[PDB]
Amino acid sequence: GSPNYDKWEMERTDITMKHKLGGGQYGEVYEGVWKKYSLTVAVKTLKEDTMEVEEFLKEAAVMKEIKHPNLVQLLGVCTREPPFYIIIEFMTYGNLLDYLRECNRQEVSAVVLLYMATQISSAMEYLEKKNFIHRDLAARNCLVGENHLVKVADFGLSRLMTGDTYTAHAGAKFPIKWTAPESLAYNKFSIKSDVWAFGVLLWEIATYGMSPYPGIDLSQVYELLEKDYRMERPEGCPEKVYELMRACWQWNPSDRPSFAEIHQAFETMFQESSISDEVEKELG
Ligand SMILES: Cc1ccc(C(=O)Nc2ccc(CN3CCN(CCO)CC3)c(C(F)(F)F)c2)cc1C#Cc1cnc(C(N)=O)n1C
Repeated sequence: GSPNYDKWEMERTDITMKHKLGGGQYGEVYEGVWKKYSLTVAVKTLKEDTMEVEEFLKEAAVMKEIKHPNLVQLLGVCTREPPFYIIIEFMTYGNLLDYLRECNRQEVSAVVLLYMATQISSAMEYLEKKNFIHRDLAARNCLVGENHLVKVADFGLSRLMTGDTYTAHAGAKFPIKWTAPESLAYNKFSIKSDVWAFGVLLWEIATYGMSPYPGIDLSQVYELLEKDYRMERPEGCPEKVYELMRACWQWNPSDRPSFAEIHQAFETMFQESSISDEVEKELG
């Protein structure tokens, strides 16, 4: 309506900033409130101060293109002057890994685990359709809201998480146990390497958040996969889910299913499971 208008830019002072979320392990992300709309939000900030600026602007540019119920949805940014903000709606229960690790398993039952897998595969089919590559798909990068809503996110954690999730590899930091063989060896990433990660993410969901490849040194992971060793089916994981899991972990990326195929398979399984569940609960 005026020369300097940008439909994504918000006024920083519209937001009340509160506490840092995730103890620093998720970088500079704060809880906030968009006062005018009575909406609790999460806010990522750069905070002045030279040097990370390009990747912050790239993240904002990417998020302006992503609109899907199971992917985080940009509400606004402040990128005219520092501190920069990227703002999305707050998701009540935080990241999926800690959610699985702290949940009430009578509440988060097999049918809910399938619902969450289904939602994640929906988000990935959307990204695949748009030709985007996630590059770090894992439970720690998924978010949980009310009624077991899941949204895929990305917190650029390689630089931020401490401990052994990420370790030095090809000069950067890789989550070795989520990383496709072609990505570890040849540094090639694609939607098929995301598919491989999705398989590991399915194993996280099935085990309620166990760390992958239990008791195996990160240094032996590539050699094992090369011999065709794969993680075993976790207790209680249905056979059909383990089969999809195994397809995601085919050595040759072109041999992995597409997210369109995966999502179709989950929707089927979830609908099957939902029926069987309404029936069994309808006893009493
Ligand atoms: C404030 C905030 C800002 C940004 C994001 C965010 O997820 N950014 C993002 C950036 C890029 C991409 C896609 N690319 C990945 C890299 N790729 C590299 C290139 O291969 C390109 C494709 C995606 C994706 F994956 F979802 F689409 C998300 C999350 C939050 C949050 C939050 C929040 C909500 N509730 C809570 C809570 N309770 O504590 N918190 C913490």
